[PDB]
Amino acid sequence: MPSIENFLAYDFWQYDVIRHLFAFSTAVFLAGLVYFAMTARTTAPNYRLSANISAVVMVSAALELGQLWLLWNESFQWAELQGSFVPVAGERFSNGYRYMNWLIDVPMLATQLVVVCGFVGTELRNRWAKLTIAGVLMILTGYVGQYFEPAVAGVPGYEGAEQFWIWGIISTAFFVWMLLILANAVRNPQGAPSDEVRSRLKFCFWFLLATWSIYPFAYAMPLFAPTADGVVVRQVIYTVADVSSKLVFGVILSQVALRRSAEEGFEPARVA
Ligand SMILES: CCCCCCCCCCCCCCCCCCCC
Ligand SMILES: CCCCCCCCCCCCCCCCCCCC
Repeated sequence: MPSIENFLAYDFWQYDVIRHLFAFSTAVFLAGLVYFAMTARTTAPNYRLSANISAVVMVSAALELGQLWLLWNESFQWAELQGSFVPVAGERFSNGYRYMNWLIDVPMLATQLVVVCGFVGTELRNRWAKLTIAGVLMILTGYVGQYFEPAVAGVPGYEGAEQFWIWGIISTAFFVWMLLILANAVRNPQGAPSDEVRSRLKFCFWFLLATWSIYPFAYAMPLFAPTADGVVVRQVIYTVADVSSKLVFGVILSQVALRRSAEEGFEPARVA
């Protein structure tokens, strides 16, 4: 299961930029941990779970991008005569590795939105269950599709390009199911939210839809049969997706949770 990244040589700048993307992302998610810990204390008990879920996603994402940093360093070797980083035999890098921790990220990011919508008990657990089923199936089917991206990129000797489309389209169907669950949640918030909260919950849904939509775009980059430069672009695309979907979304959602907390008379949330 080699990703397109494995079949290319990288000049120092290309290799070093991608290395810094993984490292910077890891650092930013760890820093996010501090923000969510602090915000949790100023959030009403009934919405505090959302800040706690953001912390879980920060740790998941730090290990995700940390593994990519390690695999990137291990999978390529400096060739002095070429003045490039070249693929090491037996050591394979794949974006595919990031799919494992999506099994945490995807259901949790979706569920925390449902929490701030004000769903509790069975109503929350029914939605969490459906988002987890849809999310796991989305990721597992997507994983099968990306397995064949070399054939899609026209890497000599590689077949099964049709699998990329078959499983890609299956995954997209599961994505749409998650979006419809979440659309229903933000349209039907619990309690008596202000018009401002109603509007901000809808903003959070569309922000999730926008940032999540970057992942199928990154999945599709092998269609563009990229050079080392195209791979730099792809890993920048993933970095924008990761930081925006996990940390920026988390911060925006935490601020809606603070507003709901304040509206419901939680003093520490009003003071903040
Ligand atoms: C106002 C509240 C007090 C401030 C709390 C800020 C503390 C920082 C956040 C706590 C997280 C620490 C847990 C460490 C585990 C990190 C996992 C490492 C993954 C590589
Ligand atoms: C190449 C490095 C990329 C770093 C990640 C870039 C992060 C992009 C942030 C996009 C979203 C910005 C905030 C959106 C506006 C939210 C304001 C509150 C609601 C109006």
